[PDB]
Amino acid sequence: SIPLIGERFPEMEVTTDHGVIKLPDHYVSQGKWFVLFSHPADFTPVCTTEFVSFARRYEDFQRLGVDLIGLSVDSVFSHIKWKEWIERHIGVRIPFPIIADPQGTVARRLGLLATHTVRGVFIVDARGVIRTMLYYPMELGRLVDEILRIVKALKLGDSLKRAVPADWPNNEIIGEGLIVPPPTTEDQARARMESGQYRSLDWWFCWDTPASRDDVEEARRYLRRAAEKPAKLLYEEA
Amino acid sequence: SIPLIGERFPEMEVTTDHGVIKLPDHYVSQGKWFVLFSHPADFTPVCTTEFVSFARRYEDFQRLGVDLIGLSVDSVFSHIKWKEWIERHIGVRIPFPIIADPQGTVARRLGLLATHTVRGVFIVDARGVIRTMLYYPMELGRLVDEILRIVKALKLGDSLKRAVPADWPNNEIIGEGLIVPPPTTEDQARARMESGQYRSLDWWFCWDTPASRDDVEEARRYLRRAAEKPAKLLYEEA
Amino acid sequence: SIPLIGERFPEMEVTTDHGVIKLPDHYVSQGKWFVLFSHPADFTPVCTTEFVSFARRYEDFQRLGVDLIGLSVDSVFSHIKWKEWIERHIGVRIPFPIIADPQGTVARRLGLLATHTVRGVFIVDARGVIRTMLYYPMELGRLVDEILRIVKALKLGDSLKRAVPADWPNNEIIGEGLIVPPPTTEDQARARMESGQYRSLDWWFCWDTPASRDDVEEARRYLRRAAEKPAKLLYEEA
Amino acid sequence: SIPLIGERFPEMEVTTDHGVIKLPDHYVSQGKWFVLFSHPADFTPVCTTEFVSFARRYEDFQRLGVDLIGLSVDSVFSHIKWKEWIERHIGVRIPFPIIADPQGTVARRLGLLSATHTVRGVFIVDARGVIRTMLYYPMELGRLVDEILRIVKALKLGDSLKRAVPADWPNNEIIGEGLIVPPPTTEDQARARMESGQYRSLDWWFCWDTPASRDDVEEARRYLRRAAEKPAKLLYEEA
Amino acid sequence: SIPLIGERFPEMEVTTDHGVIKLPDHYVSQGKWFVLFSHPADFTPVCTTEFVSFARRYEDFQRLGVDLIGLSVDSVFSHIKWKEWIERHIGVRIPFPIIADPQGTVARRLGLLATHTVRGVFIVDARGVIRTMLYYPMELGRLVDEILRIVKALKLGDSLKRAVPADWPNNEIIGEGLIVPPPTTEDQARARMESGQYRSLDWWFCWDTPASRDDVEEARRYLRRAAEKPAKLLYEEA
Amino acid sequence: SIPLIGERFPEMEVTTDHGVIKLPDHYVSQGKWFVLFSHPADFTPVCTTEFVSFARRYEDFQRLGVDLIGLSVDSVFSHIKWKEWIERHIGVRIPFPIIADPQGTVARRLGLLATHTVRGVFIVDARGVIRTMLYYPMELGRLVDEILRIVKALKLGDSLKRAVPADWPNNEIIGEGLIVPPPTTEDQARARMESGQYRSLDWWFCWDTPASRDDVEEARRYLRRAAEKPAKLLYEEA
Amino acid sequence: SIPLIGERFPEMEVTTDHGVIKLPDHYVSQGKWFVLFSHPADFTPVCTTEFVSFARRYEDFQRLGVDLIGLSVDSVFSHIKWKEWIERHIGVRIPFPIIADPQGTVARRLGLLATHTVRGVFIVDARGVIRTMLYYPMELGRLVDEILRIVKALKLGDSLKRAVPADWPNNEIIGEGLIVPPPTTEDQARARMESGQYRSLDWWFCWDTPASRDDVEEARRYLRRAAEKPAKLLYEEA
Amino acid sequence: SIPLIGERFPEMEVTTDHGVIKLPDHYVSQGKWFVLFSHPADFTPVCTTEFVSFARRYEDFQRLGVDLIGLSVDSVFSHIKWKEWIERHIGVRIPFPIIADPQGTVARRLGLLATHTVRGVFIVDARGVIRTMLYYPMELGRLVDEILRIVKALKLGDSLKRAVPADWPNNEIIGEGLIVPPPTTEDQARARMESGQYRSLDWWFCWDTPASRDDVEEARRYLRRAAEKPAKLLYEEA
Repeated sequence: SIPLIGERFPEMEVTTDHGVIKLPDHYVSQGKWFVLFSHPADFTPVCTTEFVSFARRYEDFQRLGVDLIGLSVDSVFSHIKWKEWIERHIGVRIPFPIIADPQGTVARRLGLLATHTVRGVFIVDARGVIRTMLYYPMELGRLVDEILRIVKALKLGDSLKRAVPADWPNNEIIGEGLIVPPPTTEDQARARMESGQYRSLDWWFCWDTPASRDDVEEARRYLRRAAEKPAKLLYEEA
Repeated sequence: SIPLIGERFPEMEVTTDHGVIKLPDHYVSQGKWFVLFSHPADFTPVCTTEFVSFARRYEDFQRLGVDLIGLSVDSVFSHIKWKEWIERHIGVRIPFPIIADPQGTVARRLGLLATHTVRGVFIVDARGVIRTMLYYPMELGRLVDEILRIVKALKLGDSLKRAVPADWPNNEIIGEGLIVPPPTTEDQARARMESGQYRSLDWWFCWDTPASRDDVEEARRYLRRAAEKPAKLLYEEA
Repeated sequence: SIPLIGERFPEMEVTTDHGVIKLPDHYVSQGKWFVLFSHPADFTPVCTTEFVSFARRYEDFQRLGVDLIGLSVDSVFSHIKWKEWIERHIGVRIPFPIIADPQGTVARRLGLLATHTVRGVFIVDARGVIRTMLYYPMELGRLVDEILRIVKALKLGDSLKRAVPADWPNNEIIGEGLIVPPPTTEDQARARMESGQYRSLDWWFCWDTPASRDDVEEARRYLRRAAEKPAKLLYEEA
Repeated sequence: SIPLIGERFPEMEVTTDHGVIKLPDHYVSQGKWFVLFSHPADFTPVCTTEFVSFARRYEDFQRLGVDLIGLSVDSVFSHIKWKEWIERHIGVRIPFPIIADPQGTVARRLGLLSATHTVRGVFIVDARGVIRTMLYYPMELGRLVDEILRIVKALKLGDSLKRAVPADWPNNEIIGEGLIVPPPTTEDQARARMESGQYRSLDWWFCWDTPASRDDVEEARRYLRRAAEKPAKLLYEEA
Repeated sequence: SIPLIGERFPEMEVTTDHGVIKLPDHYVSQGKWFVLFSHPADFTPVCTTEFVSFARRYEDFQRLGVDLIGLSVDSVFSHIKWKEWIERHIGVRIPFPIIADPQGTVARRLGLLATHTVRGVFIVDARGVIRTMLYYPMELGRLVDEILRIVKALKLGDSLKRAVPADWPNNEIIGEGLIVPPPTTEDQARARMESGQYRSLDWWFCWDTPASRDDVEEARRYLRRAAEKPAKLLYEEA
Repeated sequence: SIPLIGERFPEMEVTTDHGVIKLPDHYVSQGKWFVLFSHPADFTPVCTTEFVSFARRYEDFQRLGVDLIGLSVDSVFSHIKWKEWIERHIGVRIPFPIIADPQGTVARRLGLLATHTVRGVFIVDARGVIRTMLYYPMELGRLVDEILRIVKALKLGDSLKRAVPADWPNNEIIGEGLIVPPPTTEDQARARMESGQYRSLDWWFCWDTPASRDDVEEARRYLRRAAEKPAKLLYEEA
Repeated sequence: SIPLIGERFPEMEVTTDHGVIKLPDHYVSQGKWFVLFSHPADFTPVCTTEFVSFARRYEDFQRLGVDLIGLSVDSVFSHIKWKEWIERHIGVRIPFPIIADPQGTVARRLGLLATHTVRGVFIVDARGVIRTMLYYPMELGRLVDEILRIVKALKLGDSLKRAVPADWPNNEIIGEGLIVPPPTTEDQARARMESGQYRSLDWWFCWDTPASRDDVEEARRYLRRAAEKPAKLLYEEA
Repeated sequence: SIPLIGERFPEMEVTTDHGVIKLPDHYVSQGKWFVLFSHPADFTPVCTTEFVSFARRYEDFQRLGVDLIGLSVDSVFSHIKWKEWIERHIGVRIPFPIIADPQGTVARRLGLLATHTVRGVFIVDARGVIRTMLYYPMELGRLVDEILRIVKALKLGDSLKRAVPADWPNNEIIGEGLIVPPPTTEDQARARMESGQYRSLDWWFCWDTPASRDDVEEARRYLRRAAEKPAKLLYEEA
């Protein structure tokens, strides 16, 4: 009963440790994308490593106009305590709201519901539309640099009217090139081939390179960060 | 209407360009994991770049015990023609089966169905259990290296009885450390804290470094490959 | 959809911070009464005062053959952290289990369930039968001594085969007297009056004083404790 | 299928031995609370004891602005004879109504109900007609009526002062007769509280002060003291 | 939804002030008829008169082998108090059981149910068969000697194999005569009319006078008693 | 599904040997009561004896403002032949209508219905409300003088605002006394005991003698007449 | 809702003024045809004229092995009175039974059922099969000699294996001839035509004259009787 | 579900071999009665003899104002060759329409429907009301002079306001007489008796002879034709 890609985020009122809000309206109203991310329970190690990782990438998400909101199946009092614990033992403050979903209404509405099954990432755009969902299970932490690549790429897609190849900006076939959406009629395929404006492998596989140098590099940065062993662990001085 | 993570893969007979087969059974009987990935239709570019990316990493999936299987809503005859085109135009041979799903029976059965919504990666273990799902939209290519990180961390987790923190093996808090599953009783938590046998931040956040440097370095190789600019694009050398 | 007094405690399996148990079986197969008490959420102040008051009366229940089990709509990880907080800050160990009931499954099943409606005390005897149920609002703490007085009285009425007057052992009409359950036939009602064996107000109001001086003193002890201001508040030396 | 705490008391027109009345309306209209209490049947000894016990605390109930209303599964004519019997044989006048529920309609509506033994249940309902507490003692166990007085005093104080009330109040082990500030539910609300410096505190979510007048506190403590004390002079002797 | 004449009296257990009994069984087992008579409520004046009326005629009923049983919407306790008061203030002991029907289950079952509508007399024969029902409203007391007349005429009918004319034993046409059930065939009718064993007005209207002078004087006694103003009223000698 | 005492008599059209009529309206229109009395079939002996009994008392009914109406399961043609036979052979003329109910539609609407079951007297007041029902089985003739007593008694309690005791006007407790309906409040009962206006046994048992001596003696003549052995049987007279 | 030609007569127990019988078995047992004819009510003049016409044709019906049975919506008692009347006033005894169908159960079951629609004649053969049905309205009496012609012609048909032309034995084309039932196949038609064994208008229209001269004149005799002005009206001789 | 007597003929549009007409409107519009007669199939001999007898009487029906209409389960094209064969081989033109009812749509609507069951005669009056229905089986030809007797009697009953005795105009009781519809109240019964305006056997059996001598002989003429052996058969003039 999980929403589909391309569907508006189910209309709902939710309670967070920052107050009551309506989703997706609260983000739509501010012209924001949001990433809603779900966890089975407070005071859990894997999820704690994700909150901290999202927290460290907070400016990267604001820079793209993206808000973060968590969801956990525990009361608003535990959420506050858990957050306090993180800032106190880890030294990292968690600035995003957490939905307090005891009773599991929000999870059930979202099709995530056990509780072990309450995982799940919704990437939602500024029009309220679910654009991507990832469901890593509770024993596997998210790779948060990929979420950042995803919204950065969806945003370049929307703005440049382009589809994005596997492993962009390091596609093995066309590199950092972006794909021109394919023709759907024969006159359109013909006009595109006579047009001679795009690099081509077939009438259904034209591309160009319209992303700017910074955008491409912003997107390699995310992946370099995923790829490098950190200098300095936080357990060292915590 | 998707299968939830944690559930068996739905029992089904399917027709592929390699022959007729039962899922999950055909991979279970081989003690093999499989990554099942879907596509809206043949002779589409974002999908082609994905097949090609999967095909290039194919020995990396063999090494891990993972068989690859495609799904497109188009006939066996299209699938074979689509493949030959890839071999002929890009010089990469696609070695894995694709399910011929015209009519969308398999897709509807998996909750994916439109056709634009026909996307999705099921990562399924050798007992035929769904361990992770990823839904990227048709306009965004998959990051195939993160599929590799995912199965490798998950097989790692299984054989070590450990959870895996965000961004592993480059987690900001514990690096390449792996998480001991949190105690669920008071006695069990007492005893953990008396044992002094793990590095600890609280009774619910213990860890250690039980993975071999082969394991850690193989998982970082994938993220690294993901982050590197290719030397020699396939469209040039095609 | 709550149980009625006089019915079996619903058959169910439940997770507590001491582990999985079957209710009412786990207590029944021991010859123990148990009191199950419910709470909206962890780290809430009224409920904490209740845990403490229960904890302070622990031996009193043991001596009456009564076990205490709590219920809160939060995860076992929260339970255990809330517990440690109490012992650390108030300096009382909470010796009893608390049902981890996120999703509110147990509460729904007992008709308690929004979330604040999760309050309520069940007093279940050693045959599994709900004997008494109290429903205090979350903004009002229970009178724990009244709970002791209920089981003492019930155990007495049960063993001696008598009903127990309002305010017993201090009833304004008959004091520490216990009522003979009234006759339901006219034969019986005449036999009882010609027998001249009870003090009497009418064939339907007959009583005697069958309880020992030790049982009566025990029950006044509960009520005196409820009545007196404690010398030494726990908040100071904390 | 009981009503739930926090739910409005079910609209119903009932017949009592003082006449026909609409609930919660009759009481709400006067800005009064009521305590509704329930009974399997007339001329039963356990119920007669609670009736008398309520009668004796009847002025304590009026000082708190609370009306008392009984329910029993018998006709009005029995309710009246029962009352006359109590007044005659025990020498205590029963001044509150008792709803006549022959046939069980009201009892079924409140979900109390060859049962009837199950017709018990005390609904403490406030002046906005909202159910605030319910208690289910079995037929074989009289209610501690002083504890009902305690609950209404405590609940009226919590409301007027905007406080939660601790276990065993006014004799809580941790904070005695202090009253709890409703906990904060946001991050800023929680920091702000702990910045004000203005409550005694054990954590952001456990704060309290002592705003109940000393008459409030001592009034709630007599209830308990009375409950605990041996009566000088029983009523059956006197008769 | 009342059982009809000729139908078996509904099987059921009821609680009386004489104890629990089974109907119609308890009476059938003994070869006794019964007269169930119902009332809206205890300590009501019409019913009180009717009870006293039945009690005074209790021997008459015993001599016909008819037990009596009352039904009222009030408790066993109330019933017993109502009976003591009748005995104390009217000086008449009420010797038969009254069904305690709190909740009105029994009355609901016999179609009597509000509560005013709980009126109604069932005349039940030794075979468990409802033979006559009368419905006086609560403001009108029954005429109890017509019930004696009723069972006495039915017992004579049963046993003489006869139907009983209006007003018997004082019918205007045939007096104390009794009706032969009419033939239902042309052969039966011809044969009868040739038998000349009966007095006759037509083939469908034959009778004789087979009841004893005792049986006829007994029935007349009940009507005479109905018609006579009692010398001495019970309110007087009270 | 027989109507209840207290309900407005079911609205209907029926056909009788005097023509078509609307019930209850035809009688409400004239401020008249009516007595409807049912019978299995025409040319039956017990029923004939009852038609005749009603016919000799017809003036008594007129005198009370009560009309009479039969119902029998047979056609209008048989009704009329049956009435002619009665007047010709018994020499008594039947003045009142009989409903033709072939099909048994009217009996069915009234719950009477086989056909042996088609017995039943409804006494319906002038506002169309069913006041009393009797169901004598088809082998026992009614006592028509009791039907007269009942309507005289009901009319007197209506006009005087009183209830009528058992056996009135020969009640054993209070003779021709009539009952003041019991008070329903503690207040109303206190005021009434105070007032000194009624003779009294308890607050719920109050009475006076407000019926005129004429009305008393009129009600007693019905019963006297039922008790009298007739001079002159009609079978001989014929 | 009426059964149709060729169906077994509905199985049923019915009460007649001759006693209780089972249809059709009662006639099947005797190898007898029956004619059942219905009437809306007793003491009605058209049906009286029909009963008299049947009665007069009784010996004629019996010689064909036809029993007669009536049905009227009235009681057995009315039926017997009605018949008494016919023999007394007309001088004709009615020998066949008549079903007492008060309530109209039997007629509703036959689809006849107002009551004015309770008309209709069923001709039922000795196997219990409805062979013919006639629905004359209440105001139009049957031509009973046509019923005699139908069962006669039907019986010759069955036994001679032969269809009967319109107006038999006076058909305008073939007179007293009978039709050989048509061949239903090409072969069977050629064969019938090659054999020259039948008079013939076409292969579908073959006929012979196999009926006896007594059989033909018996059928003409019923029609001669239908045509003839009676000598002696029965009301004159009445 | 066949329609019953006195119901309006079902409203419907039918195709015949004279064109598309609406029933019963086509005939109501002319103020004509119609006789509708059904046949299982074309080219069948009993039906052909019935057509021929209808066409011979066609002017007899016209003088009564009766139209004829046939029904058969075959096509217009087959009906037309059937009529042609009848004219050609029998020397008789068939003048009336035959409804082409292939599929058996009209037969089903009318309750006739196997296929052999499609048989049946509806006599329908100038108001479109069904007055008589006749159901002869496939192997038994209708007696058409009896259909004339029926309409003539029926049209006479309507005009003279009289019921028609059995066998009219040769009824054994009252001969050519017609019956006055019976009185249905006791007043009309007596009024009729005392008025002396009718010959009479009892109040319900009153008759006169209003039929004109020409009506009577017309009706006997039909019956005389039905009884006369034809000299000259139509098969021998072929």
